[PDB]
Amino acid sequence: SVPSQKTYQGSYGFRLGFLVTCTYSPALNKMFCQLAKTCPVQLWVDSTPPPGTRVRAMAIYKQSQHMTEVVRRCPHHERSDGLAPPQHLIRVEGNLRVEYLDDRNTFRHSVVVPYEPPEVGSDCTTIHYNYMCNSSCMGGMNRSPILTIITLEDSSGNLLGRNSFEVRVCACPGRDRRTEEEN
Ligand SMILES: [Zn+2]
Repeated sequence: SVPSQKTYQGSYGFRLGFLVTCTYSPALNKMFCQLAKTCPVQLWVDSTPPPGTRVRAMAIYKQSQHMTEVVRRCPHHERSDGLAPPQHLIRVEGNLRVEYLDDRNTFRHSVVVPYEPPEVGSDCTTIHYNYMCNSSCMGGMNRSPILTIITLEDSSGNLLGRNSFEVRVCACPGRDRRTEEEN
């Protein structure tokens, strides 16, 4: 095998930040968002990564007992913006250089964009992700949670940094965040 979820700040001090259609809980390190809606994820670095640095997002199941299962869209939702393959859970909006990738070995999907430094007047780089299936399509009986793993990689695909966060795609993110935080 499964992709590692191990936090790895690496040489460049790679960290994530987060800002309802999308709400994040630091307490739970969990994003709550609606299907297909904008999910802004911030990339923070302490120094600039090398030229050709790329940013990959992939979903895995959080529970060890389900980690070998590939996270994909349910049969209903699978059966597109013109760019994303229909099976891919995670899309990127507002980027002209998106790559949708299927691992030849593990069959796992991922979505990659070039690393861009922050825009003038900003301190971080923001990527807008969209999740294209609900957690209720995704986790059968006991509602199986997923993680998004964000990796900073060099141009050859070598690991430069890694962070992750749990995600719940749901109709009412504010309500679910509240409930899970109370629990
Ligand atoms: Zn679905």
